[PDB]
Amino acid sequence: FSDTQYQRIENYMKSSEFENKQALLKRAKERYTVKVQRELELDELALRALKEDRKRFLCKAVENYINCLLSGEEHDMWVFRLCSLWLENSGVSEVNGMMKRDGMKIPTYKFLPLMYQLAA
Amino acid sequence: RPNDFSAFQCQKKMMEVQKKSFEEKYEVFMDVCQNFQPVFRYFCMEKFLDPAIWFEKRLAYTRSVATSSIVGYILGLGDRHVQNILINEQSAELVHIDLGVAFEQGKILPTPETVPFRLTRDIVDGMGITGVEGVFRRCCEKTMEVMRNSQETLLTIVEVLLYDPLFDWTMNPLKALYLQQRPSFNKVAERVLMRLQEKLKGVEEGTVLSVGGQVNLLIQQAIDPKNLSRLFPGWKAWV
Amino acid sequence: GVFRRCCEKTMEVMRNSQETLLTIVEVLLYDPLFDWTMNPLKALYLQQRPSFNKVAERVLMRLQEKLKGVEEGTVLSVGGQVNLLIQQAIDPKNLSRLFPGWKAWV
Ligand SMILES: [Mg+2]
Repeated sequence: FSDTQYQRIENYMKSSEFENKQALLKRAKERYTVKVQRELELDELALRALKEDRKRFLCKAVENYINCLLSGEEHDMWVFRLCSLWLENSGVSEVNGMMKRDGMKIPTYKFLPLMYQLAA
Repeated sequence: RPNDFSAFQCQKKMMEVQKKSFEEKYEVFMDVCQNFQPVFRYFCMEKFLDPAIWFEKRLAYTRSVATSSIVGYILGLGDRHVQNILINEQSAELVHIDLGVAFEQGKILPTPETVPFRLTRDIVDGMGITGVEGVFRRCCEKTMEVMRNSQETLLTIVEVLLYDPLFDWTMNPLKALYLQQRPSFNKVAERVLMRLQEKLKGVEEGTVLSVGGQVNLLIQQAIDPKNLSRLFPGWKAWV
Repeated sequence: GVFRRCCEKTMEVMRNSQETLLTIVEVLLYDPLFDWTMNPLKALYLQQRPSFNKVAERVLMRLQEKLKGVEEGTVLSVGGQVNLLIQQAIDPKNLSRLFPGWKAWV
C-alpha cells in the first residue's frame, strides 16, 4: 500500500499535467506582479508538501519491505522491489540508513537473483 | 440552525487559513464542519406537504444529481460552486450553468480542483437518511454503463469539438487569475483525448476497473475531507 | 488443441503476476551495463545479405500494456489476446514481408 501511494505521487510529478501547470505559472510570471508572486509562493508550498509526502511514503514502504523479507521466505521475489526503491533513491539518507541497519540482517542468498545488477 | 456558525464566520475562518499548512487547513475545515450542519433536506419538506409528491420530488432530485455528476465527470466539468448550480422550485431538479471550465482545466489553476464533481454535505443531505447508498449509487452506475457502452461516439463528438478553431477551452493565465480572486495546442488536445478515452474505460490510475468500482472511487474522492479542505474558499466546501 | 490451452494458461500466469514482472524489468532496464537498445551498427550487422530515459519509459509502458488486455487500445481477455497473437504469427502477409534470412517458408 505504501509503495502504491509513493508510485501515485511519483507518477503525478512525472505527468504532463504537472508540466502544464508549471508552464502556466511561468507564463504568468512573464498589478499582476503581486498576484503572480503570491501564487508562486503557494505552488512552492504545495511542492514542498508533495516532496515530504513522497519521502514519508518511500521510507515506510522500504522499511516494511525489509521487515517482510526478514519475516519469511514465501515473498523473496519482492526483493527486486526493495533494491528498485534503493538504487533509484541513493541520495535519500533515510533509505540508506534503513538498509545499513536492518537489511544486513536479511539472509544473503535472497540477493543472489539480482547479484548482476548490484555489482554494476 | 441559529446556534451554529454563520456563513460569514465560516468564510472568514477559511479565508484566513489559506497561507498555512495542510494540517492547519484540515483542522480548521473539520472545526468549521463540526459547527456547520447540513439543512438542505428541508427544501423538499417545506414545498411538498403531500408525502407522495415529496417522495417523487426527492427521487427526481437524487436522479438529477447522479446524472449530472456522472456526465460532468466524463466531460471534466469544473468550477461547480453554489452560485453556478440552480434548483427548480417545481420539479426539484438541478441545472448547471457557467460551463466555461471543462475538460479538467480546473486542475491547472494555481489552487487546483481535486474533486470530480460537487458532492458536499448539503448535496448528500438532500437525498434522505440513506444518503448516497441507495438510488444515487445505482443511478450513477447505470449512467456510467451507458457512457461506457457508447464510448466511440463520445470520442468522436469530443474530437469534433476540440479541434473547432473558435472553441477557446484551454486555460490561460488571465482566465486563471480572474477565476480565483479573493477580496503546443495539438499536444494538449491529444492528451485531453487520451484522458477522456481512459475515463470511458475502467483505466483509473493505470488499473482497469468495473463500473461499480469506478463509481465507488469517484464517490469516495468527491466526499473526501482532505480533498475538500484543500480547495479554494470560493468553492464553499463546507456548504 | 494443446497449444492454445497452454498459451492461455501461460498468459493467465503472466497476467496474474504483472507487478513482479514490471519490477524485474524495471530493475533490468536501468542496469548501466545492459546494452539492449538498437544502434545503427548492430542493425547493419544483423541484416546483411550475400534519450535513453524516454526509450526505457516507453518500453516499460508497452510491457505494462502487454501484461494487461490492452491491445491496440482495447481491453482483451486472455483468450482474445492469445487468438490475436496466433493470427498475427501465422498471417501470410506478415510472413511475406520479413527478411529472407528469417526463412518464413521454413
Ligand atoms: Mg456564475
